[PDB]
Amino acid sequence: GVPIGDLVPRKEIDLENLYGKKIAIDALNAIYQFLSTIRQEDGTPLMDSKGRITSHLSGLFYRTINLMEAGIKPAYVFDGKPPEFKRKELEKRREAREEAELKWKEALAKGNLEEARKYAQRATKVNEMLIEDAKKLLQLMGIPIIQAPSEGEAQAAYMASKGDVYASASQDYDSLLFGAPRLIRNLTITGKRKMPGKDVYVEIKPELVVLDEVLKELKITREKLIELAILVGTDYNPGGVKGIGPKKALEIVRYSRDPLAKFQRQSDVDLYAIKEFFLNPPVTNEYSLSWKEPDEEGILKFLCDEHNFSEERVKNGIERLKKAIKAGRQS
Amino acid sequence: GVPIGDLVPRKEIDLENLYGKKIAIDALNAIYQFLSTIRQEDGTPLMDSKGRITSHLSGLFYRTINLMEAGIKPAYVFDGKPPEFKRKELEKRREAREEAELKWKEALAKGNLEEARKYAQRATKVNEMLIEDAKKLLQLMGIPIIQAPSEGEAQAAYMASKGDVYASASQDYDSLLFGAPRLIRNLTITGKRKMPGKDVYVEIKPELVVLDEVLKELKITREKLIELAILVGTDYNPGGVKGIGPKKALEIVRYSRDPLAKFQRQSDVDLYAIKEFFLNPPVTNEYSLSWKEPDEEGILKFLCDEHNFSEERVKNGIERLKKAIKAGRQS
Repeated sequence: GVPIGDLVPRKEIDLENLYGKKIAIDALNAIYQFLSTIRQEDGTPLMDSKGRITSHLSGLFYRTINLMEAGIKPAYVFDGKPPEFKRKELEKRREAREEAELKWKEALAKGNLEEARKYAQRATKVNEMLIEDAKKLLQLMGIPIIQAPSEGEAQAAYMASKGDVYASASQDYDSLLFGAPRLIRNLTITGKRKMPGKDVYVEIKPELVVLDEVLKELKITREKLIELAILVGTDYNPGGVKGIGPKKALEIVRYSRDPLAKFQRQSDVDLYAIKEFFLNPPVTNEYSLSWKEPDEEGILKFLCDEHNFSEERVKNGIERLKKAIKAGRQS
Repeated sequence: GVPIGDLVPRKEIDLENLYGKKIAIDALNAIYQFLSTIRQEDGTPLMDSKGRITSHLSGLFYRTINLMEAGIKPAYVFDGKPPEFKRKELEKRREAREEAELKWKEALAKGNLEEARKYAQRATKVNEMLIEDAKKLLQLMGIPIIQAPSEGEAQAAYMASKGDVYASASQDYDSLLFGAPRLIRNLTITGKRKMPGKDVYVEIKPELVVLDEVLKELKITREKLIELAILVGTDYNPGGVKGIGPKKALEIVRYSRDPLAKFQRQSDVDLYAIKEFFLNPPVTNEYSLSWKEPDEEGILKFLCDEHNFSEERVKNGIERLKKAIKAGRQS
């Protein structure tokens, strides 16, 4: 996402005023919030006996369930073929003999000394397998799992720009750029918000960002909110125009009609291409939200006979979501 | 340096419980936290009319007077030389044709982000500019300078064990490594909580981190605490031994007898040399701490005549300065 965090206004909330609300949750984010938070007391990410990591499974599973126990209903939006926003230069920047596979598979980094999500995200290291166990587990889990044409946050946004949910959920403010009315942050890591942290966002208690208040208290019109964010830098140009920061961009945008204009030559990717994208994102309208329930054996196999989850808790864990899915009254 | 924030426990005192207290502020970390928070409203860093930055001068100035209005009496330890064992001088990091470093100024500090810190907080031989303009301001305003053979926080640690100082101050934890019995954080930015965000390490009120309590809780003891930080990554070994992070490193430390040994292998840039240095630092002590009386107009000369400061704000500042200093100053 984009660093325009210090500029967008926020409210509070408790996981009581999400009672009964449909919420679109961008999965890869949710998966990277767990890869960080769900660790061993011995500081390392949960892994299954044969080595591979397991936290985005131990997360996704107990966390959508405790939400659903709170009464929220979630649907995870899945990325499509990511837009690939950079220059041409080699026609097909294909299989560029650089280190594939042994980048993040053995990504030293989740033993966290840094944030190499930024390794996966350049031209390779298909960690699509991480998402593959996640749509897979979500399906037995019962969960609505919307798939999207281009980037997850935008269909997560569109679903909100057409009454299907009350919000997008991600720790990123990229849905405000694709028009999300609401963006609620802190769902996958809401907790006992009290004395220390990872980096503690002290009220790790959900926050409600509203595109109305973000647009009135900083008086810019939505496609200028894109402009600012392009200049500061998006994941489609990871530094922005050399030297501008949130508030200087807040002006350049703010008054000068058509601000991208002055840069582009001042070196980067062709800044107009990206905007267009945040205005007009590729969006699927074909998705059904809830329909079916948890294949427990199918689950004890994937989580214990396959990933050595304790048979024990996930037996008495599917249970809690069965409490949760099957029981929303009728009406 | 020393990412071990989350382990090291800290009580939250009130600035008001520091009057009468001497505190050795490590100067280059205050230079960098001021060059961080002392922004012009538009975004850009406060600049003198010939383009050069002076956030470091405003902060260095008005903070140490606004520190004395509460009554603490501070002295600013300055760095001496390096050690620098890193990147292998011959090839990487010999200080020869240092690019006149544009991406410290332009792209980096204007640009809101201290990736830039690298090229002076982590090596005093590129933009020295800063600790020389501060050595002037500090001596003309009669606040003590303690030069010191190499590392500033080590010095500020010696000064606190040997009771000349209540405690070191800095945001980095490197003085606990170096022996400092007490550490006080957030001094250089003690401020208005209520304003959504600023920049900080934890959050805007002075907390006190005590080496007694950090060792008692971590059930290890200093030469171990030092082995910890070496695993995680201190500044002379910037990305530690890959894949081991504080919590792991705490155990590794706690269990074994010679942690460096295993990784002194590949992962080499001498894990034993950094050990000695956190135990045996070059500390000086020909220093004299007298808070004298300030160069009334001479001050007014360099900040106003020569650095384009305002008259009556500075004038008020020089007024405040004096009233505040004779009252702490004894013999």
